[PDB]
Amino acid sequence: MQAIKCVVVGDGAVGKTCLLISYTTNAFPGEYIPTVFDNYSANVMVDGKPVNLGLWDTAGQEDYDRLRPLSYPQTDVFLICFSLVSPASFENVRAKWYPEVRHHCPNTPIILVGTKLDLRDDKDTIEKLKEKKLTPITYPQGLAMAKEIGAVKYLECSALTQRGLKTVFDEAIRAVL
Amino acid sequence: NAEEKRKSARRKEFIMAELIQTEKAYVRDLRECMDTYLWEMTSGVEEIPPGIVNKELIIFGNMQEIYEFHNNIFLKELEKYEQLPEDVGHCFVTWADKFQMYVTYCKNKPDSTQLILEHAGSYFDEIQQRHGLANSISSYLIKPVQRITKYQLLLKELLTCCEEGKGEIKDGLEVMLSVPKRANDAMHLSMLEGFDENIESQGELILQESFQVWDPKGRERHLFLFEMSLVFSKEVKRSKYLYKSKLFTSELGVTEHVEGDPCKFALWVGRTPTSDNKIVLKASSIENKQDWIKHIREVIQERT
Repeated sequence: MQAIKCVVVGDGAVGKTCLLISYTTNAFPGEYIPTVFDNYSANVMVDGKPVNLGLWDTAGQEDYDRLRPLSYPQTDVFLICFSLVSPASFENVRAKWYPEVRHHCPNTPIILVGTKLDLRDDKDTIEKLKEKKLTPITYPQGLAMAKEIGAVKYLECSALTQRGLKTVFDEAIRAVL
Repeated sequence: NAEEKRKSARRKEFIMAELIQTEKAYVRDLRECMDTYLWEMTSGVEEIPPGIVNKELIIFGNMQEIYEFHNNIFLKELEKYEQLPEDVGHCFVTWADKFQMYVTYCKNKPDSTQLILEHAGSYFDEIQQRHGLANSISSYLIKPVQRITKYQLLLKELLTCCEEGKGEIKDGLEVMLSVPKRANDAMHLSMLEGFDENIESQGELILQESFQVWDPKGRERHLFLFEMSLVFSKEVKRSKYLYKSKLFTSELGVTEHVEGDPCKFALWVGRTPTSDNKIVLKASSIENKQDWIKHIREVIQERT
């Protein structure tokens, strides 16, 4: 029963807490999105090889460059999460998170996740981004950045509809194996 | 605006309920960590590894102090204002200094963690296997660090939902933003190497940041602003700071506007701000520059 540790790192607006709540509870939070997600651990059966997967959420530690890397030692896999309706997080992926993660953990595998897939086709988000001369991040841009930072796999998920959310953690587990 | 009132009240009740029901879980996890891993080290029967004997204070820090603060005082106060979520920030003002213990805890985190991976071996893993616990030792140890950074988010959520009593929530939010800032400042200061003086002799740290400094080309100099000094230190390879120079704040003077770039500001010493002896520093943003200017001017005013 191998134990695997997965730490999620990203900006505040990426939505990592909801990303984990919707996966663990198998249901979108709904009216209230939780602010606190305690460390998770459960048995997951992947490819006939049961493992014990543990999930670490780093919410609230964005503006603290010394408190944040306290969770990095002894991490089996990282999830670098950005938002598809915010290019600022896409730039901070190569500006802030990847250098720190690769500095503290030179050999830990990384999965590049793009969240909020459901808002990409919205006609309100598109207009609001056009007001600021911004466009949503397409799939090829995410794939190119994943190849840039040497991430194992680029994936897109949606906490609202749970599309691709179950594949992210399965691929993260399979990366370690 | 019936919908506005409904949404505000419902979200406020949800936030207060989460604030109480996560504090309870935090206290429970602290008690379990104290009664499972620490107990074996102190009053156990197994063979402790030679390198971690009599060193439970290093490994667990002052977690017992944090537990006795939360288990005996803080939670009883948070439960009092369950029906008055607008005043919960007051609970963070009376015990403002009581959170200074957290500043200590983080400072011991690099010391403890390495020890577990240097001399503990498979001791705590075997303890977890025997006790059948889901969490490892590090999962329990990291919890105060996470918890100190969760109060600010809940206070921010409550800030946008309250119509009256915004001042109390704002004060609590300021306190619970100051505490992690001090925790990060202390961890940065703990790597200051070569300081040929007393740390406590300079007062308390106020700010720290990395700048580009033109010595009277741009060279990186991490600055530490104490109540009585400003320390310019180089950063060299790990992340350790080499003490390079210091400036007494009483003799210091500030030039806010420097032509050629909006992110540059000058510092000078002596009665007369003579040219060619001006320390030019380039901030990373306008907000950082303004905050540094304000704090340095406050320090100078305090010293006079």
